[PDB]
Formats: sequence, structure tokens, C-alpha cells
Amino acid sequence: MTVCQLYAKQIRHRGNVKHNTKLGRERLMRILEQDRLGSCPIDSLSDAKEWALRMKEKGLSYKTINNDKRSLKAAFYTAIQDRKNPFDFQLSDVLDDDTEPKVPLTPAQEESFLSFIQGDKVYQKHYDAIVILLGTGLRISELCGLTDKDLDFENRVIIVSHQLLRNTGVGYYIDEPKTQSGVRKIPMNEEVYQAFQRVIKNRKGAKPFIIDGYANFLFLKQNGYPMTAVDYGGMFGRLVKKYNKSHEEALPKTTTPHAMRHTFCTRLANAGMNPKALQYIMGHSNITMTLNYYAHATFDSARAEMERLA
Amino acid sequence: SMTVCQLYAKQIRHRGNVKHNTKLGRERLMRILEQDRLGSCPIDSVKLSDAKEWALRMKEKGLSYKTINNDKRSLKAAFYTAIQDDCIRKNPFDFQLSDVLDDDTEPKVPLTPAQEESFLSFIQGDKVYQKHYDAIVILLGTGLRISELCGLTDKDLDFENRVIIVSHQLLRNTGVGYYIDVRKIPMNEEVYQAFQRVIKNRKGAKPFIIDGYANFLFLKQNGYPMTAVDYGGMFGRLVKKYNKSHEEALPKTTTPHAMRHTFCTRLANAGMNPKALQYIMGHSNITMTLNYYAHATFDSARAEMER
DNA sequence: ATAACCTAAAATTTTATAGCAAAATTATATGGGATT
DNA sequence: CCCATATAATTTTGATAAAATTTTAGGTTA
Repeated sequence: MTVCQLYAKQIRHRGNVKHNTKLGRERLMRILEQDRLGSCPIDSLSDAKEWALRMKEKGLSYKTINNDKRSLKAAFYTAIQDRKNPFDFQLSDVLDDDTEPKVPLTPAQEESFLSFIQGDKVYQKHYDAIVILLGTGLRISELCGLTDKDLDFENRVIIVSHQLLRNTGVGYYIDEPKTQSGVRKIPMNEEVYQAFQRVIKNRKGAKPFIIDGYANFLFLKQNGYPMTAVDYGGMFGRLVKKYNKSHEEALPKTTTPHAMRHTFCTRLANAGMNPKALQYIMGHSNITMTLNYYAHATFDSARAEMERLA
Repeated sequence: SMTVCQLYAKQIRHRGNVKHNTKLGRERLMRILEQDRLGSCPIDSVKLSDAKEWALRMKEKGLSYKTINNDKRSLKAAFYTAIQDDCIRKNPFDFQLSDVLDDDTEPKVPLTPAQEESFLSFIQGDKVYQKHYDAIVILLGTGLRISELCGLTDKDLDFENRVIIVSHQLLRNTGVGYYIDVRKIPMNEEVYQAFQRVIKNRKGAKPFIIDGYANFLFLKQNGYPMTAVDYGGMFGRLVKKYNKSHEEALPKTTTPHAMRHTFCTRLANAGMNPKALQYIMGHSNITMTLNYYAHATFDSARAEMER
């Protein structure tokens, strides 16, 4: 009979969720509890737009305000199933998308970025980690999850069958795909292969660690335990800021561990790699995400291709 | 309460702004409902059992799989509206047709390059159908919808830049007669050399000006423009004559749209670069075009990932 | 004598989707330890 | 400045039918 109580019921309905979801839901539950639109009766469309106006004034980005709306709309979708859905509208009207464009790295930047890492006495230890990302386009947690079992040196193949993440409290835990759709095999090039060989040959001080039958992880922290998402993201934040201070052409504002995946995917799509073959290596279930890396065509473009394949 | 017939009828007025083909498509279902025992059942007393059982009768009656799956959507939206007005609690048509029925739909097989340049050679020689040769080369070289080909006029073409302007389609339905219902296509030399021939060999044009459109490129025997039915019916005769002159017959499902299927496929398997096929085909979503692309395995990626 | 065309009629197919949030990645404040 | 980590914010990612086209039955004509 209130909004805050409503979202609590929607949370108890679909309980089978990962750990990060529970955190993300609590953040929204904290927002509803800290706003006037959280103490009102569900039976009491204009206020939802006003709520969207306040979240924009809080400082939260467009998508952050957008994703939350979808959760509330589902909560009222079930409520109406059990008036009119007050969150049934387009956020594009109330607020504008001030989202930052994730500009990839130009081949000149990468050749200068890697050289900096290699020649930097502080971050040269992560060089082998970065090269593989620009050769496999692995997700950052997929990289941290790799063990000696998931590598095929003889056949040059990376078996991506899991991901290793760590959260506050729960600690380390292994996440796996339900069906065999998640599993994919990524081929190693000479740069990637010889990078893994250096990681294996230079691994030392691995403290005793086993989680759900996984051990001998490749990338470990200085504290003895494997690297996590935060450990690599925070390293990038320091590395890029150090690169920008010594290089005029500062790296893109989105130069994050995921941008290494951006750059990888964008390259192949530009070089004319098979769109479905790219979808596999990327691990996209829906082809739509992969096709976003491909440039929008024109008449001249469509004509050129027709004349190229005539 | 009210029956299903009265609910589907009420859902028809609520959503009126529909084109003629829709009305025809909606009327067929309304005939089915009146014919079926389901149409007389009160909306409230319709259970998931009754909804699934209806799908069985449709197949037993002879209807194809995709036919029953579309009518399922037309009826689901009706109960959905009936559920929105709080007439009833749950929607009986919320289930997968794959569980109750099998998808025995004929696979739409496009023409292989070997079949293509053997099918064209037959048209160019057969006295009865060489008049349509120029038209087919266009359908295969442009990948147009069949009514959109009928719509093409002298004004739509641009021989200077060799581009086709597709902005409309010409339709004909019983009673209404003819009626007109947004992309640009590059014309290859083979398609252009056909287009220049169609105009130079066009005559006996009747007076025809519909919705601001006149001088259609492809005309029937009676001087009036070709329709969708006239081309499909022509293909039913053409294919049957090919199969007698050749041992290895053509695909059973070879139709005007198969000439489009063949174009997109041959383009996709040629590796046509991004979304330019999507632009040349004219799909709203990119997902529709990717269906014309072959499924890739690990081996397909291995060779493609070579650099 | 058989197809070849035509048309009303009944059928099949083509085409259309953001988004009725989860679940990841990234940024930051804090604080201790190694460097310039 | 590096590193680790708790906290928090941002990003990345899972057909509630219209409107066409195809086929077919019946008839005439080449």
C-alpha cells in the first residue's frame, strides 16, 4: 500500500538473483526510502516524471536514472496485474542523455600505450595482462578467472567457462553460465600466447586458494590472492593518469579495462571480420550488441560494396 | 458476459486505423471463430485448456503452423485488452505454441548461383516467358519486394546516377482496385542494361493515374500495371515448365520473394559489409538481416580471426 | 487438347521491439607502505 | 605514488499482429 513496500514485494518475488543484483536493489531501495515518492500509496503519472527530475538533480547519470525506472515500472506492472503503470513513458522526454561517448583507442595510441607500460618500472608487471586483452577482448573478470586448466598452449586456445569476482563480505566467489551458451574458445595469437608464457614463468608467491574446484589462477595481487575487477580498474585509473602526464595526446576519458575490449571488437569489425564470427569470440548472446560496433552505412557505402562484390 | 466473437469484434473497433489487407486478414480469423466452438465460449470461462485445444483444431482443420501462431497473437491481444478493462483475471493465450504443436514449416531455400544462372538462361530462351526476363534480373540484382517492383515508374529511376528510388508500393485488392501504399538502391550494369530495355520495349500503355502515380514500368496484357497476384501466378506456371525441361528441379518454394531471399543470401555469403545489406533490403531492425547469415561455429571463427 | 491468364477467395509469410532490471564494471574515500 | 578495500555510482547486457505475399478453384482462350 506504499511504494517502498511495493518494491520490497517485487524483490521477494524474483529472489533467484546473483549477489551484485541484491546490492543494486538495495541502492534503489535506499533511494526510495530517501525520497518523497517512496512513502506514497500505489493507488495515489505526473509524480513519476517529477521523481525523474529529482534524480537528475541529485547528480546521477541518465542511464542510472533510466535503469531504476525500469525496476519501478515492473513493480507496478505486477501490482496492476495483481490503474495505469505510472512509469510507462519515455525518459528521453523528461531528461536528456548526457552519457559520455566511449571512444576506443586509435592504433597509434595503443602502440604508444603499450610501450609506456613496458618501459614503466611500476606498471610493467601488468604489461602481459594488457596485451592479452588487446588480443582476446576478454572481459576483465573473465581474465581474472583463468586457470591452468582453461589454457591450451598446444592448440592455442583459451577456454572461457567462468568468471572470478569478489565482493565485500561474501569475498571471492565463482560465477558460471547455466547453459553451454556462455562457454567459448578464444584463439591465441603470437602476442597473446607469448604473453601467457611470461605470466606462467613469472608467477610467484601464490597463497593457498581454492574456490569451487578452481585453483592456480594466472593473475594474482601482491597480497598473494588473485586480482579482481576493482584491482584492475583502480590500476587503470592510476596508469592512464600517469600516461597523460607524460604524453600530449591524453587517452580517452573511457580508457578503462572494458575499453580494451571495446578496442579489440571495434578493430575486427572495422577490418571486415565476419559479424557472426565476431559475435562468438565476444560472447554476445544477441547479435544486436555486436552489430553496434559496425559503422552505419550510406548509399555510397552500399554502392561501393555492391561494386566491390560485383 | 460476452463471447470471444464479441470480444474480438470489440477489439477490432478499438483498433481501427488499419490498411485493407489487415481487414481481410482480420476477417478470416473472425470467420474461424464463428466456425469454431471457441467463438461461442464466454470470455470468463476460457481456460488455458480451451486455448491450447483450439490450436489443435486449427492444425487438424489443416491450417499451417505459422498461421495458428499469428492468430494466437491476435487473440492474446484481445484478452489482454479484456484483462486491462478488468473484465477477467488471467489471459488464456499466454503460452508457447511449440509445446502444444510441432513447427512443420517448409524451409525457404534460396537459389544457388548454379541454379540462378541456369534459371535465367531458361527465361531468355523460352518464347512464353522471355518478356519477364528483364524483370527477374532486376528482382535478383536489387532484391525488391514484389509490389514495390510493380510500383516502380519512369520518374522513380535515375539513369544518370544509376540509382533506384523505392518510396512506395502498388497494391491491388478485390473491389478496391489499385491503390498506392524509403530507401535508395544502386543499379548494377546488368540490372541497368535490363532497365533500359524494359522502357525501350514498353507499349500499349492504358490510361492509368492512381494517387499521383502514373507510367508504371511493368505492364500486364490488358495495358494495366502488374499486380502481386499476377507475378506469383506467373511463377507457378514458369517453374512447372522449368521442372519439365530440367532433371534437377528448383526448390518447391521458389516464389518472387525467393528472388529476394536469393539476393540477400548471396550478398550475405559474399560478406556484404555492415548494414548496407540492411539498407539495401530495408529491414527496420538489424536482426531481420542477420537471419540471412549462416550460423558460425568455432572453425568459422578460427579462420576469420586470422590476421 | 493442354496450358496460359484472369480474378475472387482463403491461405501463408514477412516483418515488427524496445526494455515490465539484472549484473556486471568503474570511481572514490581512507589508510598504510614504498618512492622522488 | 602504489596498493588494497569498503562504499557507491556507471555501465553493460536479457512479439499483448499488422500487412504484406502465395495458393487455389473456376472459367475462358491461345
